[PDB]
Amino acid sequence: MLDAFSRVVVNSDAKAAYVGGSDLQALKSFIADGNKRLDAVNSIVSNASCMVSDAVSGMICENPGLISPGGNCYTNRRMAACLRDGEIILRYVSYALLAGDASVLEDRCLNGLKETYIALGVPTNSSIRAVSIMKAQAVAFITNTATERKMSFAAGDCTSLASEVASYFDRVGAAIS
Amino acid sequence: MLDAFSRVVVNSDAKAAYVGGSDLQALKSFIADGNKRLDAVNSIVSNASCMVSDAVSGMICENPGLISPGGNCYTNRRMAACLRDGEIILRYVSYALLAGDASVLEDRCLNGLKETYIALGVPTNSSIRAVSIMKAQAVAFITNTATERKMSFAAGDCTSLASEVASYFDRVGAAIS
Amino acid sequence: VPFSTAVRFESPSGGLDRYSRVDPAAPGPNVITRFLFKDRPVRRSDPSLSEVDREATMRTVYRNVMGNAYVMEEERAELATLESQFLVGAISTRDFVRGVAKSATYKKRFFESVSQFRFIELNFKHFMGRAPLDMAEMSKHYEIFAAGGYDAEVDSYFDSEEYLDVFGLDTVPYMRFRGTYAPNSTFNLQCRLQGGWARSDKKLPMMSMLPLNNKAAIMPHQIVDGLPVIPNSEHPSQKYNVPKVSREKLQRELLIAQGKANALQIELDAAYTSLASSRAFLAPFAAMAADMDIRPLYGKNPQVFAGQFLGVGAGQWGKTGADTVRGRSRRVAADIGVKEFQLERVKQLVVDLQRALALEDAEADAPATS
Amino acid sequence: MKSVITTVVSAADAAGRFPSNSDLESIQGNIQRSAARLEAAEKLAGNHEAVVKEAGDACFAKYAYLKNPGEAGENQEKINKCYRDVDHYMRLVNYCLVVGGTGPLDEWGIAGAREVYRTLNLPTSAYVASIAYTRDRLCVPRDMSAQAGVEFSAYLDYLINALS
Amino acid sequence: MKSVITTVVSAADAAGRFPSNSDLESIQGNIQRSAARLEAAEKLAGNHEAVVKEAGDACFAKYAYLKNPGEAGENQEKINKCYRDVDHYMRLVNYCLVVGGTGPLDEWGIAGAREVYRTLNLPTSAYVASIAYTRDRLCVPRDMSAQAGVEFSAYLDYLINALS
Amino acid sequence: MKSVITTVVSAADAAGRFPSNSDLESIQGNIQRSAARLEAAEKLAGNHEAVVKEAGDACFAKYAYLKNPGEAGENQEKINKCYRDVDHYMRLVNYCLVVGGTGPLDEWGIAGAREVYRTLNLPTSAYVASIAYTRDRLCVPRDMSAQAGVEFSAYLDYLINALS
Amino acid sequence: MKSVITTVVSAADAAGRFPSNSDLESIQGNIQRSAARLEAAEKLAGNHEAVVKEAGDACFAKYAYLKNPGEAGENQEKINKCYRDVDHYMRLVNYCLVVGGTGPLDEWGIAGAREVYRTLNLPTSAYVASIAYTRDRLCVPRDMSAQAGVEFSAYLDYLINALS
Ligand SMILES: *C(=C)C1=C(C)[C@@H](Cc2[nH]c(/C=C3N=C(/C=C4\NC(=O)[C@H](C)[C@H]4CC)C(C)=C\3CCC(=O)O)c(CCC(=O)O)c2C)NC1=O
Ligand SMILES: *C(=C)C1=C(C)[C@@H](Cc2[nH]c(/C=C3N=C(/C=C4\NC(=O)[C@H](C)[C@H]4CC)C(C)=C\3CCC(=O)O)c(CCC(=O)O)c2C)NC1=O
Ligand SMILES: *[C@@H](C)[C@H]1/C(=C/C2=NC(=C\c3[nH]c(C[C@H]4NC(=O)C(C=C)=C4C)c(C)c3CCC(=O)O)/C(CCC(=O)O)=C2C)NC(=O)[C@@H]1C
Ligand SMILES: *[C@@H](C)[C@H]1/C(=C/C2=NC(=C\c3[nH]c(C[C@H]4NC(=O)C(C=C)=C4C)c(C)c3CCC(=O)O)/C(CCC(=O)O)=C2C)NC(=O)[C@@H]1C
Ligand SMILES: *[C@H](C)[C@H]1/C(=C/C2=NC(=C\c3[nH]c(C[C@H]4NC(=O)C(C=C)=C4C)c(C)c3CCC(=O)O)/C(CCC(=O)O)=C2C)NC(=O)[C@@H]1C
Ligand SMILES: *[C@H](C)[C@H]1/C(=C/C2=NC(=C\c3[nH]c(C[C@H]4NC(=O)C(C=C)=C4C)c(C)c3CCC(=O)O)/C(CCC(=O)O)=C2C)NC(=O)[C@@H]1C
Ligand SMILES: *[C@H](C)[C@H]1/C(=C/C2=NC(=C\c3[nH]c(C[C@H]4NC(=O)C(C=C)=C4C)c(C)c3CCC(=O)O)/C(CCC(=O)O)=C2C)NC(=O)[C@@H]1C
Ligand SMILES: *[C@H](C)[C@H]1/C(=C/C2=NC(=C\c3[nH]c(C[C@H]4NC(=O)C(C=C)=C4C)c(C)c3CCC(=O)O)/C(CCC(=O)O)=C2C)NC(=O)[C@@H]1C
Ligand SMILES: C=CC1=C(C)[C@@H](Cc2[nH]c(/C=C3N=C(/C=C4/NC(=O)[C@H](C)[C@H]4CC)C(C)=C\3CCC(=O)O)c(CCC(=O)O)c2C)NC1=O
Ligand SMILES: C=CC1=C(C)[C@@H](Cc2[nH]c(/C=C3N=C(/C=C4\NC(=O)[C@H](C)[C@H]4CC)C(C)=C\3CCC(=O)O)c(CCC(=O)O)c2C)NC1=O
Ligand SMILES: C=CC1=C(C)[C@@H](Cc2[nH]c(/C=C3N=C(/C=C4\NC(=O)[C@H](C)[C@H]4CC)C(C)=C\3CCC(=O)O)c(CCC(=O)O)c2C)NC1=O
Ligand SMILES: C=CC1=C(C)[C@@H](Cc2[nH]c(/C=C3N=C(/C=C4\NC(=O)[C@H](C)[C@H]4CC)C(C)=C\3CCC(=O)O)c(CCC(=O)O)c2C)NC1=O
Ligand SMILES: C=CC1=C(C)[C@@H](Cc2[nH]c(/C=C3N=C(/C=C4\NC(=O)[C@H](C)[C@H]4CC)C(C)=C\3CCC(=O)O)c(CCC(=O)O)c2C)NC1=O
Ligand SMILES: C=CC1=C(C)[C@@H](Cc2[nH]c(/C=C3N=C(/C=C4\NC(=O)[C@H](C)[C@H]4CC)C(C)=C\3CCC(=O)O)c(CCC(=O)O)c2C)NC1=O
Repeated sequence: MLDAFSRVVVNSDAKAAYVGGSDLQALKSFIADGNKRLDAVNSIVSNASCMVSDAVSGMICENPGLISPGGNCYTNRRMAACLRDGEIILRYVSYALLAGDASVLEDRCLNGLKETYIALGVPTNSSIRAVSIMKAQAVAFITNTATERKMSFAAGDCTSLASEVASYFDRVGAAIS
Repeated sequence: MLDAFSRVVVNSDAKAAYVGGSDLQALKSFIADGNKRLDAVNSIVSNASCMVSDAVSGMICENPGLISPGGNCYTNRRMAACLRDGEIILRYVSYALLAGDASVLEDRCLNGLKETYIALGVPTNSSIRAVSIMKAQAVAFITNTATERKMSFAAGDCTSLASEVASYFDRVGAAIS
Repeated sequence: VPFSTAVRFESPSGGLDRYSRVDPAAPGPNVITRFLFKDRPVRRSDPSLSEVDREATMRTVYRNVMGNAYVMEEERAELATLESQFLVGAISTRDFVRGVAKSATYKKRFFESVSQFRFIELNFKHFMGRAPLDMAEMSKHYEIFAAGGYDAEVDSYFDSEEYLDVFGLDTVPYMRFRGTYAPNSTFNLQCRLQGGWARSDKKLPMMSMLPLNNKAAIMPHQIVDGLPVIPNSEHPSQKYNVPKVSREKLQRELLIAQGKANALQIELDAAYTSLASSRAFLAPFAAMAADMDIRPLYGKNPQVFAGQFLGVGAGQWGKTGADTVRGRSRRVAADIGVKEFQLERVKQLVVDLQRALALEDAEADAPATS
Repeated sequence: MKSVITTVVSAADAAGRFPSNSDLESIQGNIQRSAARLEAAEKLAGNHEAVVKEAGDACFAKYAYLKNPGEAGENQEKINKCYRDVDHYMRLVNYCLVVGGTGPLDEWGIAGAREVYRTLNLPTSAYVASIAYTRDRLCVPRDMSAQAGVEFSAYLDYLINALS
Repeated sequence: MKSVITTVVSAADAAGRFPSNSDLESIQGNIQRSAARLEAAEKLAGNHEAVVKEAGDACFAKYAYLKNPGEAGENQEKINKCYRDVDHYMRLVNYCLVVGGTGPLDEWGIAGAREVYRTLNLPTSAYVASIAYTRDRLCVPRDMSAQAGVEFSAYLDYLINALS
Repeated sequence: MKSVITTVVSAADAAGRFPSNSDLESIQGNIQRSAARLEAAEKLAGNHEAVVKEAGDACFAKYAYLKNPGEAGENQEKINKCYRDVDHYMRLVNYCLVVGGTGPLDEWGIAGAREVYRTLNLPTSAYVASIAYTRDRLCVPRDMSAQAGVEFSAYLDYLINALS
Repeated sequence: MKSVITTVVSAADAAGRFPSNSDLESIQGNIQRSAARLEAAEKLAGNHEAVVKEAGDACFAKYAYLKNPGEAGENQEKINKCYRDVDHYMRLVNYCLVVGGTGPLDEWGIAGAREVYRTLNLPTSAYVASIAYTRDRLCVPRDMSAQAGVEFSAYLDYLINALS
C-alpha cells in the first residue's frame, strides 16, 4: 500500500525527478494539519460499534423485504455476515483516512469484492445504501454535528477532512455497482 | 516428458506395431552421432552465463525504453527477474538439445508463457528479440565460429545440430508471439 | 501412514523455495518476486502466544487455510479441543492445520457443499499453496482418495517432503510466489485459484480442469486478480476507472482497442526491419575499424590531463546512459522504445476491458433481469 | 516415460541446473548398451507371433481350469483376448528395449493392472506363467547373443515382479 | 514501502483491529521528526548534480583499472551509466527521507542488486566508495543542520550495509 | 501487550530486519504523548476509591431491576463483587496509560469476557452503564489537562466497544 | 555428493523402487569415461604447486589495485591466504574428476561463496581471473590427452559460471 507521502514519491519516480520544493510544500502542509487528522480518526474509531448498528438496521428499516424468507439478511447467520461487512468497510476507510490515501481501499477492500457479490447473490443497490448511511454518520463526527454524542475538541474547523472521508465512501459504492 | 526414442514409440503405439528392422536403421545413426550431441550441449552449458548477459544487455541496445523510468528492465528487482528468465529459456532449450526432442520445452516452459507476460506487464516483443540473440549465440558455439572463444573439438561437421537448436529457439518466439 | 500410494508412475516436479540442506544460509528465491508485496508469513517463535497474536494467527488460518470464509462463534467452538494443544505447544502448526482440515467446520464447507472436482482443487491451494502442476499430479490424488478416502487424501499433503522443506512445522501455509515454476502454466492457475483480497471460495465453480488439459486458456485479466499489487507500473490499470456503460458499448470499445493494437504491432515490426537494415548499412565499416589502432589523446591513463573526461562532467550522463550515444542504430532504437510504449499501453487496455465484459456476463448468467 | 535421458533431465530440472558432466556421462552408457538391446529388439520384432503362441498355451497347459464353465476363459472369444494380452505385453517389452528404460511397460502395462485383473476376475498367476516360460526358453548363443539376452530377460522379470 | 503508517496499518489489519492509541501515537513521531528529514530532502533535491559528480569520480580516481579493455569503465556509455547509478541511488535516499522509512531503497534499489552486479560484472566495492565518499564529506553545520545529518547519514549506511 | 514498542519489533522480526528509521520514529511519538497519559495515570491512581464508587451506583440507578428475588442481583455479597469488577476495569485502564497501548485491557479484561459473562448470566449492558458514566463525568479543565482527558477517554470507549 | 550413482539411487529412493535396468545403464557410462577423467586427476595431483602459483600471480598482474593499503591483498599474510584459496579450488576440481560430477565443488566450494565473499569484501573477479587463466594455459596434446583436457576444462568453467 501507499500513503500520502509515498504517493508523491511514485508520481516523481515516473519522471525520475527529485522531490522538489513545490510538492514538498503540499507535504509540509500535510504534517501541519496532522494533529487535526489524528483528532479526526479518533472520532470515528471511538463510535464504530454504534455506526454499524445504525447503518444495517436502517437499511432494513427502509428495505423490509431483506428479512422476508428469500432475503439476503433473512436468518441469524446471514445477519452476522452483513454486520461483518459493516465493520470491514468501516475499517478500511479508517485506514485510508489515517494514511491520507486510497491505496489500502483499492487493492485490499475493493479487490474482488464485486465478483464475490455476484457469486453469493448479494443485492447490489442495498450495499450502496448502507455505505452511504456510514457516509452520513462519518461527516457527522468530523464536523461534530452528531445528535446525541458531543465530543470535545480544540477551536477550529475541519471541513476538508470531512470531504476527504466522504470521497472514500463514494469510492466504495462506485466499485460494487 | 519424451526423448527421441520415446517419440518413435508413441508413433508405433498409434498403429500397435513393433519397432521393426527398417526403422532401426535410423535409430542406429542417432546413437552413432550421439557423441557430437554431447559435445554440442557442452559448448552451450560452458558458455551459459555470458550467453544471457550478451542477450539481455543486447536487448537494451535496441530498446532504451526498458531502462527509462517505468520500464521493464528499470529497477534492480526487475533486471534480476529478467536475467533469471533469460537463463530459464536457455536451460530448457539445452534440455531439448540433450533429449533430442522438444517435448520438455513445449509444456514445462512455453505453455502459457504469452499470457503470463501480458499479466505482469512484460513486453513480449522485447523477449522475442532477446531470445533471438541467444539463437545466434548458440549456433556460433555449436559450429565453433564464435570470435572471442574457440573450443577444441575433433574434426567434422555439426551443422545438423546447429539447425536443431535453431528450431528450438524459433519455437520459443512462436509461443510468445 | 507407511505406504500411502501404490503407483509406478513417472515422477512429477517440486518447487524451488525449499529447504536445501546444502547452503542453509541462503536467500535463494523470494527476494525478487511478488513475495515482497504480500504480508510476511506467520510462524510460531515464542511459546507464550499473547492474546493479540493468538487472534492474529487465526485470521491467517481463515484467510489462507480456509477460503477467506467467516468462522462464527459456534464454528470456533469446534476447534476448542485443538486450541488447548496449539497454544500450549503439544501439537505443532502443521498438526493444527490438519486438525482444522478434519473438522466438522471444514467438512461441511469444502467437502459436502462443493463438488468432488472442486474439493481436489482447493487442497493444493489451502494446504500446499499452489496449483496442480499438471493433470498427472492431480490424477494421482484421485487414487489416494480411492484407496483410503478423506483422511488418506488429506494426509498426503502434510506428510510430504515438499511441505516440510517449505513450511516446516511452524509456519501457517500460504500461497507461494517463487521465481521458477515447474511448468509455466501452473503459475497462471494459482493466480486464477487465489485471486483478489476480498474474494471468498463460497459458490465458485470448478476452475482447474480445462486449463490443465489445454482446453481453455486462462485469460490474462484472471492472472492480474491473483498477483499481489505493486506500487509502480508502466501502465496503471483502469480497473476502477471504466465507466458504467452497457454490454454493447463494452464490446465496441474492446474491438476498437484490439484493432489499434494490431496496427501498432505491424509498425513495430517495420521498425525492427529498419534496425536490421541500419546495421547492414554500416557493417562493412564497423568491421573495418574493428582492427584499426585507435589510440586517443587522454581519458584512459591517469598520468595525462583529461579535464572533465576523467569521468564525465556535471550532468552530462543523461537520464538513461544510452541516450548520450550517437549513431544510426541507436537513433532507430529510440524509435522502437517509443513505439513499443504505445503498443504496451493499449495491450493493457484490452485486459481491463475484458474484465468488465466478464464481470457483466457473470451478472447475466446469475438469475437476474439483464 | 522413465528412460536414461528422462531421469537426468528430470533431476536437473528439479534443482534448477544446467546439464553437468554427470548428466552427459549417463548418456554415454546409453550409447554403449545400445548395441545389445537393439539386437534383442529386432529379434523380438520379427519373431513375436511365434513366441506368443508358444507362451500362451504354457499358461493353459499349467492352468486347464480356466476352460471350466463359470471361470475365466470359456469361449473362443475369451481365449483370443488372452492371446491378445500376451501380445500386448510382448510389444511393450520391445518398446522398453528401444527407449532404454522401463517407461512403456510402466504407464501402459503395469499401472492400474492390479485393479483391472482383480475386478474382472482374471488370475494374475496365469499371466506370470506366460512370462516365466519365455524367460528360460531363450538359448543365450542361439537366439540372440550373450549380453543381449541379459537385457531381454531383465525386462521380463521386471514384469514378473510387478504382476506379483 | 515501509513507512510508519504502513507498518501500523498492516499490523492492525492482521489482527482485525481498528486504529487504536498505539497506532496514533506513532504518527505523532512522524510529525515530530519530519522537520529533520525534509530539510535533508530539500538540500539533496537542490544540490544533486554536484554531489553525484563528486562521488562519481571518487570511483574513477580510486579504481583506475576499470578503464582497461574488457574491464568495467571501458567506453563512454559505460561511464555514463556509472554516474546514472549514483544519481539513481541519491534519488532513492531522497525518496526515503520523504516517506520516513527505508521502503524506496528496499524495493527499488537493493532487492536484486547483488544478482545484477554479479551477472553484469560490476564491482560492488566501487559502488561503496561512491556512497562512503558522500557520507564522509558531509559537514554537519555547513551543509544541513545537526539532526538532518543523522537522517542523511543513516540512509547512506543503510545502503553500504546492504550493498556489502 | 500491544504497545508501540512491541509492534515495530514484532514486524521487523517477521521480516528479519534491524530496527530502521521507521522503527525509531514510532518511539519518538512515545516521548511526546507520555507527558499527558502518565499525568492522567497518577490522577487516576489517587482518585480511584471514589471513581469506582461513582461507577457502581450509576448502573444500580439505571438498572435497579437486579434486586428482584430469583434473578441476578440478589444480595450484598454479590453487589460487593460488582464493585470488585469495575475497580478491576479501572485498574486495567490505568495500566494501559502506563503501557501506551491497549495491551493490558486486551489480554486481562477483554479476552474470554464474552464467554465468562455469558455462561454466568451477567449482562454487559450493566457494565457499559457503569463505565460510560465515567466517560461523561470527566470535566476537562477540572479533573486533568486538555489532552490528558483525551487519552483517558479513548481507552474507556475501547472498553465500551469491546463489551457492546 | 552429485555423481552418476548418487543421482539414480536418489531418484529410485523417492519413487521407492529397486535399481532397475535404466539405472545400471547409466553407471556403464561411468566405466567408459573414467579413463579420460582420472588421467586428468593424477596430472593435476602431481603438478598442483606449479599451476596455482602461475594462476595466482595472473590475478595480481591484472588486478594490481589489490596490493594497495586498505584494499584486499595488502600485506603478505593476506596474499598468502589468496594462494591458499586457489589451492582449495584446484583441489576441488581434482575431487570432481575423481567422483564424476560437480558435487565436491557444489557442497564444499560454491555453496555459500557469494555470501562469504561479499561480507569480507573479496572480489569475485579476482577468483574468476585465476580460474580463467588455467583454462587458457591448458594445451590439449602436451599437458594431457584430448579427452582428459575436455573434462578438466569443463569443471573449470562450471566454477566460472557459478562464481560469476
Ligand atoms: C428505522 C427504524 C431506522 C432508520 C431509517 C434509521 C434512521 C437513520 N439514522 C441515520 C443517521 C445516523 N445514525 C447515527 C449514529 C448514532 N447517532 C448517535 O447519536 C449515536 C452516537 C450513534 C449510535 C450509537 C449518526 C451520527 C447519524 C447521522 C445523523 C444523526 O446524528 O442522526 C440515517 C442516515 C441518513 C442517510 O440515509 O443518509 C438513517 C436512515 N435508524 C433506524 O433505526
Ligand atoms: C550494445 C552495446 C550491445 C549489442 C548491440 C550487442 C551485440 C550483439 N552481439 C550479438 C552476438 C553474440 N554475443 C556472443 C556472446 C559471447 N561471445 C563470447 O565469445 C563470449 C563467450 C560471450 C560473452 C560472455 C556471441 C557468441 C555472439 C554471436 C556472434 C559471434 O559470432 O561472435 C548479437 C546477435 C545478433 C542478432 O540479433 O541475431 C548482437 C545484437 N551486445 C551489446 O552489448
Ligand atoms: C559439432 C558440435 C562440433 C564437433 C563435434 C564432434 N565431436 C566429436 C567427438 C567427441 N566429442 C567427445 C566428448 C563428448 N563426449 C562426452 O561423453 C562428453 C562429456 C561427458 C563430451 C563433451 C568425445 C568423447 C568424442 C569422440 C567420439 C568418437 O570419436 O568416437 C567428433 C568426431 C566424430 C564423432 O564422434 O562422430 C565431432 C565431429 N566437432 C566439430 O568440428 C564441431 C565444431
Ligand atoms: C559374479 C557375481 C558372477 C559373474 C559375474 C561376471 N560378470 C561378468 C561380465 C559382464 N556382465 C555384464 C552385464 C552387466 N554390464 C552392464 O553394463 C549391465 C547393465 C546395464 C550388466 C548387467 C557384461 C556386459 C559383462 C562383460 C564385460 C566385458 O565384456 O568386459 C564377468 C567377466 C568380467 C569381465 O570380463 O570384466 C564376471 C566374472 N560371473 C560369474 O560366474 C558369477 C556367477
Ligand atoms: C451486508 C451489509 C450485506 C449482505 C452481506 C453478506 N455477505 C455475506 C458474505 C461475504 N461477505 C464478504 C465480503 C467481506 N470479506 C472481505 O474480505 C472484505 C474486504 C476485504 C469484505 C467486505 C465475503 C468474502 C463473503 C463470503 C464469505 C463468508 O461467508 O463470510 C453473506 C453470507 C452469504 C450466505 O448467505 O452464504 C451476507 C448475507 N447482504 C445484504 O443484504 C447486505 C447488503
Ligand atoms: C490371458 C493369458 C488371460 C486372460 C485375459 C483376458 N483379458 C481380458 C480383458 C482385458 N485385458 C486387458 C489388458 C490388456 N489390454 C491392454 O491394452 C494392455 C496393455 C497395453 C493389456 C495387458 C484389458 C484392458 C481388457 C478389457 C478389454 C479387452 O477385452 O481387451 C479378457 C476378457 C474379460 C471378459 O470378457 O470378462 C480375458 C478373458 N484371461 C485368461 O484366461 C488368462 C488369465
Ligand atoms: C559505475 C559505478 C559502474 C557501473 C554502472 C553500470 N550499471 C549498469 C547497469 C545497471 N545498473 C543497474 C542498477 C541501477 N539501475 C537502477 O534502476 C537503479 C536504482 C534505481 C540502479 C542502481 C541496472 C538495473 C542495470 C542494467 C540496465 C542499465 O543499463 O541501466 C551498466 C550497464 C551494464 C553493462 O553494459 O555492462 C553499467 C555500466 N558499472 C560499471 O561498469 C561501473 C563500475
Ligand atoms: C586471493 C584470491 C584473495 C583473497 C583470499 C582470501 N580468502 C580469505 C578467506 C576465506 N576464504 C574462504 C573460502 C576458502 N576456504 C575454504 O575452506 C574453501 C574451500 C574448501 C575456500 C575457497 C573462507 C571460508 C575464508 C575465511 C577464513 C580464512 O582465512 O581462510 C581471506 C581472509 C579474509 C580476511 O581475513 O580478510 C583472504 C585474504 N582475498 C584477498 O585478500 C585476495 C585478493
Ligand atoms: C546535499 C548534500 C551536500 C553535501 C554533502 C555537500 C558536499 C559539498 N561540499 C563542497 C565543498 C567544500 N567542503 C568543504 C569542507 C569544510 N569542512 C570544514 O571544516 C568546513 C566546515 C567546510 C568549509 C566551510 C570545503 C573547504 C569545500 C570547498 C571546495 C572544495 O574543497 O572543493 C561542495 C562544493 C561547493 C559547495 O557547495 O560548498 C559540495 C557539493 N554539499 C551539498 O550540497
Ligand atoms: C495520539 C493521538 C493524537 C490526537 C487525537 C491528537 C489530539 C490533538 N488534536 C489537537 C488539535 C486540533 N484538533 C482539531 C480538531 C477538531 N476541531 C474541530 O473543530 C473538529 C470538530 C475536530 C476534528 C475533526 C483542530 C482544529 C486543532 C487545532 C489545529 C492544530 O493544533 O494543529 C491537538 C493540539 C495540537 C497542538 O497543541 O498544536 C492535540 C493534542 N493529537 C495526537 O497526537
Ligand atoms: C517455466 C518457465 C518460467 C519462465 C519463463 C519465467 C516466467 C516468469 N517471469 C516472471 C517475472 C518477470 N519477468 C520479467 C521479464 C522481462 N521484462 C523485460 O524487460 C524482458 C523483456 C523480460 C525478460 C528479460 C520481469 C521484469 C519480471 C518481474 C516483474 C516486476 O516485478 O516488474 C514471472 C513471475 C514471477 C514472480 O514474480 O513470482 C514468471 C512466472 N518463470 C518461469 O517459471
Ligand atoms: C482482572 C480482570 C477481572 C475481571 C474483568 C472480572 C471478571 C469476573 N467477574 C466474575 C464474577 C462475578 N461478577 C459478578 C457481578 C455481577 N453479577 C451479578 O449478579 C450482577 C448482575 C453483576 C454486578 C455488576 C458476580 C456476582 C460474580 C460472582 C459469580 C456469579 O455471578 O455468580 C468472575 C468470577 C470470579 C469472582 O467471583 O470474582 C470474573 C473472573 N474479574 C477479574 O478478576
Ligand atoms: C481521574 C478521573 C476522575 C473523574 C472522572 C472525576 C469523577 C468525579 N467527579 C466528582 C464530582 C464533581 N465534578 C464536578 C464538575 C463538573 N460536574 C459537571 O456536571 C460539570 C460538567 C463539571 C463542572 C463544569 C462537580 C460540580 C462535582 C460535584 C458534584 C457532581 O458530581 O456534579 C467526584 C467527587 C470529588 C471530586 O470532585 O473529585 C469524582 C471522584 N474525578 C476524578 O478524579
Ligand atoms: C595439470 C595441469 C597442468 C597445466 C594446464 C599445465 C600448465 C603449464 N604450462 C606450462 C608451460 C608451457 N606451455 C606452453 C605451451 C604453449 N604456449 C603457447 O603459446 C602455445 C599456445 C602452447 C603450445 C602447445 C609452453 C611453450 C610452455 C613453456 C614456456 C612457459 O610458458 O613458461 C607450465 C610450466 C612448465 C611446464 O609444465 O611445461 C605449466 C605449469 N601444466 C600442468 O601441469
